[PDB]
Amino acid sequence: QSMSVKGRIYSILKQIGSGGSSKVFQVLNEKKQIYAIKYVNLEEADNQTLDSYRNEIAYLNKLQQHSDKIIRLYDYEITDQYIYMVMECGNIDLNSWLKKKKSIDPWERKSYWKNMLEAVHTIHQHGIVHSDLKPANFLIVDGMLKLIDFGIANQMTVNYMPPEAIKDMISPKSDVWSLGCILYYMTYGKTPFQQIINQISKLHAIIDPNHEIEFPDIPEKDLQDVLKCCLKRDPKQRISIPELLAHPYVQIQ
Ligand SMILES: CN(C)C(=O)c1ccc(Nc2cc3c(cn2)cc(-c2cnco2)n3C(=O)OC(C)(C)C)c(Cl)c1
Repeated sequence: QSMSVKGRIYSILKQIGSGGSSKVFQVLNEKKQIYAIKYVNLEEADNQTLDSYRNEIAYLNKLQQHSDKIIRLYDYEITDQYIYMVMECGNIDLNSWLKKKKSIDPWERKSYWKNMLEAVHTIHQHGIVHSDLKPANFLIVDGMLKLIDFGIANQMTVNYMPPEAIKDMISPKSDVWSLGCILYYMTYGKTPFQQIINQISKLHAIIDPNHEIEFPDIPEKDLQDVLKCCLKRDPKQRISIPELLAHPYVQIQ
């Protein structure tokens, strides 16, 4: 099986994953270099959906020059029938990696955490709030974490959902909470509310101040401060990304 993107021929090795409308493959160019190709069928796509797809591609393209913590998009082919996106190949998504890895190295965690802040910080600088941050969004590329999507594409788990989202029934700070849950998972092996199976009661716990989130004593006092600061229910009281970037946990070994 083979495909053509802007004149260049790509041999398919395997399908990495498949969404609703789209499919991602592990491919090879004529010089036997590896890439990931996102193929999106546009036959059933409506105007709003087409525009949201065009918008994420635009941002992914502009944000290339601003941060290397954003997945590389080398080429793309857009017609009325499909989209082909030529990207760099990552080893594994952070979610699938965390499911396999029971115990995480404190150095790896610090490194991945700084990467996530850099990627999320970049999208904020451009006025984008992902609003749906998850481990899955992040890709391990040569021991570096890279942000895969910006949330704009999505809508074509609730364990990472901020309280202000459920209470409103969203700002840079909504992403802070979600990142804080990713780090809480990377620290305690569980998300702050994983323990609640009933999805109704879970949402109640996320918005309830009487529900005190546990922060068991860990040898990294700075990491525990990061977690307490990120998981503040009041967005006004919650720490910011530029602040998190100067925190001793990020900046000191
Ligand atoms: C069990 N899983 C799936 C793995 O072990 C595994 C995960 C990721 C991989 N690499 C990869 C995935 C990629 C990209 C580059 N490289 C680019 C994207 C992408 C899609 N929209 C924007 O960007 N993308 C993506 O959506 O991937 C999934 C579907 C896994 C999130 C590989 Cl080879 C294996």
